[PDB]
Amino acid sequence: GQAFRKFLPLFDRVLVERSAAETVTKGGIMLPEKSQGKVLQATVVAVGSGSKGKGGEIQPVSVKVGDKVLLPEYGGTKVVLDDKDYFLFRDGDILGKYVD
Amino acid sequence: TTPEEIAQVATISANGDKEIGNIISDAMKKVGRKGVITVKDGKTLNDELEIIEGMKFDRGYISPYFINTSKGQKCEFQDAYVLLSEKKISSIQSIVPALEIANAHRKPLVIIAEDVDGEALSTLVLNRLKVGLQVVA
Repeated sequence: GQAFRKFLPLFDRVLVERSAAETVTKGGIMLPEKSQGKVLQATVVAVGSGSKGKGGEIQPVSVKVGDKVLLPEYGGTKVVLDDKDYFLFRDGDILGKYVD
Repeated sequence: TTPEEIAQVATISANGDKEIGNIISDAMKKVGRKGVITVKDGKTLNDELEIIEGMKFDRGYISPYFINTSKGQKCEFQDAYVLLSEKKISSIQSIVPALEIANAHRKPLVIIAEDVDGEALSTLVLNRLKVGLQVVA
């Protein structure tokens, strides 16, 4: 399980950081902070060792550090690392990843 | 036939007041013999005649942040776009494209609607204050 800055998720949880919100539109129209909701696009920065549901060895998570993923609407857990914000999800909660 | 007869009728009916007849004749000349003439009390000592041309309605700007003249706390735009909406404008998606078109064409935008709710109004004030985009609601 690839770690992060003095942190390591346990079991299948994955720690990600949400992408920056869109401040302006294409034509230059700027949006207020209270708008635009929450960003569902994130980058995987930490992955746990894996689940233990299957007997024997450990099954690693499908994602890896450095993947761009689409988060679900709800289910994350707020974590504070070096005064910055990260979100801990489960492995199966991730909707999909942007292959590129 | 002549406006002099109109002035004479108005003078006779006003207990022989020449000024009232002249004022009524001028109003009829400038708005038509079958126009809309209203009478209201005045705070001054003399009768006054004022003509409202074009379109004018008794609804001012919602937030006093679009003022760009400050001589009379008023907002003037020349060659402006107009967006008329039957329903309230509240969503971001219901106001952004109009602002995009106005900014691309570099023309001020008047937004006449029933009301502008929190999100769209906040966007309008933010864009007016920071970018300086010409807009009014």
